[PDB]
Amino acid sequence: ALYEYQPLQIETYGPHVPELEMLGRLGYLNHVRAASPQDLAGGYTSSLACHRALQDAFSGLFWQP
Amino acid sequence: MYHNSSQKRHWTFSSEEQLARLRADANRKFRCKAVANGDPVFLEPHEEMTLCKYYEKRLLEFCSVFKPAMPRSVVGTACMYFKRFYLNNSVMEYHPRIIMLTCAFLACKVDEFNVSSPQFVGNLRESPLGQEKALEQILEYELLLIQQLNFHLIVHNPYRPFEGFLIDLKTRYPILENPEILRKTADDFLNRIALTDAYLLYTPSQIALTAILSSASRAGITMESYLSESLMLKENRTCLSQLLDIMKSMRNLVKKYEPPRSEEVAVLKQKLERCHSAE
Amino acid sequence: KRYEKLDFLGEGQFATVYKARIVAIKKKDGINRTALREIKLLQELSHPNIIGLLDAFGHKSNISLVFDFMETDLEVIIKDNSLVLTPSHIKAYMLMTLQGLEYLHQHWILHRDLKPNNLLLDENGVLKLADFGLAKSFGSPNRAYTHQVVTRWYRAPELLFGARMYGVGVDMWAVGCILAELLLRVPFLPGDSDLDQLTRIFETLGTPTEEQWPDMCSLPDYVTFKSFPGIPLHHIFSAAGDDLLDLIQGLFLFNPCARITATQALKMKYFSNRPGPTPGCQLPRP
Ligand SMILES: CC(C)c1cnn2c(NCc3ccccc3)cc(N[C@H]3CCCNC3)nc12
Repeated sequence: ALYEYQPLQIETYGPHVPELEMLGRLGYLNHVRAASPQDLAGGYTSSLACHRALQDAFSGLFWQP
Repeated sequence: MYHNSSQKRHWTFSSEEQLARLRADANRKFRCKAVANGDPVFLEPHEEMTLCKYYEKRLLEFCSVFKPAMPRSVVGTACMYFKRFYLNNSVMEYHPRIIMLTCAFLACKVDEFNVSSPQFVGNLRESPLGQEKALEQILEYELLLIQQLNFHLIVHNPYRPFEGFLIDLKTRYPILENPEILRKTADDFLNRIALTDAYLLYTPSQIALTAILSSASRAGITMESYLSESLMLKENRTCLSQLLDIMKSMRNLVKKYEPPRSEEVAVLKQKLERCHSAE
Repeated sequence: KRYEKLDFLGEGQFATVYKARIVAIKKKDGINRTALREIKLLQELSHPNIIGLLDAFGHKSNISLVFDFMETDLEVIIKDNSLVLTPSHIKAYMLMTLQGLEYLHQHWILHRDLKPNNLLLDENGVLKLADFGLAKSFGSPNRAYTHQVVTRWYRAPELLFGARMYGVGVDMWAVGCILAELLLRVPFLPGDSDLDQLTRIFETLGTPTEEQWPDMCSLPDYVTFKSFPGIPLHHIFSAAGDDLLDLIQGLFLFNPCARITATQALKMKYFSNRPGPTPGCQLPRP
């Protein structure tokens, strides 16, 4: 009787969204405004905004009513 | 998230025919209620549609000059509220001039755009007694509007998907140099798309992508490779065909849209006023 | 209406709650903004560890929200001196809390009011996050936040220093405070004011430095504090194993960015270690 992590399975009906940590490596973060030192101090990073924008762009792009 | 949102499950419809059926059913039940309560006074569904388009323009005008500036998401949510309300309700029962203000009020609350009621009603171009009366009507209709929306308040607008698509084009599509050139024109097309029933017929991502691709086609830039390669629609060719015909249908909807005419709006407004005198 | 009033469950800041047929009904500005926030957020969310909004109705300017009926909450469990909280029970509570929080965070929503009384439990032992009257969406730069969120005993230092932009770190720090409460059976940092809360945090965990919290001084209400060393974690939670201490440290990292997310916390070896989390039907009830 143990626990094993399994990621959440939610169909976005759209293209694959790159992982949050990889956005810097893949060059996405060059097209969003960087988080200010106050934002970083509070824990807000530009990667959050970029990831949410990408997810909303790709959400349900292929889905049919 | 849109992909598990109430908008996708309950407020995206199969075709314009289903929308017309819902609106005609609204007209029919209003007629039945009116005749059972106790004729050229009634308007046909097409007249109701003309009035609804005119008052959606009026709601956009109200939200554009609203101080303090409403975030564009609030305006989109309010316009979506108006469309959804008049899918299943007749302008003859609930006046669009007040329902649109209730839509703006509820959208301001829902989208966490903190404005006090005195400020909201001071935005209205009315006398102070007129402003207070309008506030009373808005308070009367707030719960009615929420009930008619089936308590589905979060509205997914196409603008954040538009920004995400712009980020993706800037990153993974070097062939398109400076995707920001596509912004304003796509924005324009987006607005035109907002006038039709597409917001009830397609996903916000599809709407944003259609606007971007129409902007690209207007400039001669072709990015079929974006969908083919960058979006990796290679294993599922039918998915690419489905996407392309969805955009084609959006463009057709924008093509066939005709704005309401001022004289026709005036006569239909007079008819609506007579309808609201009684019943 | 289709519900019949059964009991009186309590009185709140913005509404009173009754039992009904089993459901719980929560009854010039217009409709109350807290009720609208709850409605709009819980309509778009569907997860076993998030409170379910079954219905919503009202009359004129008053509004009632119908949720599922919750047996108890974590505050009663913690305060019940007759309940032995085994490591497995603690792991189960943290696991359900973190799964609900993970689902909430993927949908870009912060609870911002995490505390043991907001973690409700049903008769089946399913922990659900409730009281979304302070919950808000995050991940958009043009979204003004309030730093005076979260109860003080569970408020994160970035909030206590006045962060108006934050992420999942607020919920994670509240989760760490809840874990400490479950381990010690008393509030971890029961400050009497904002300054006292910060002082207690720094006396117990050590005053953070520029290395631990790179942009500490950039926060609007940054109070320059004395450099206390802080009690070692194994001294505070004497019965906490190394994996649990690692989880606590990750949850209590002063840097919100380095502070572990719900997914990262779920991936920690503590949850996959022996013993496993107790099933819901075996969780202690008051
Ligand atoms: C989701 C909400 C509506 C809900 C669901 N169940 N439930 C219960 N059930 C019983 C109980 C008793 C003690 C501790 C936990 C639960 C009580 C209650 N009381 C409110 C009163 C106002 C201040 N906050 C708490 N709210 C609820």
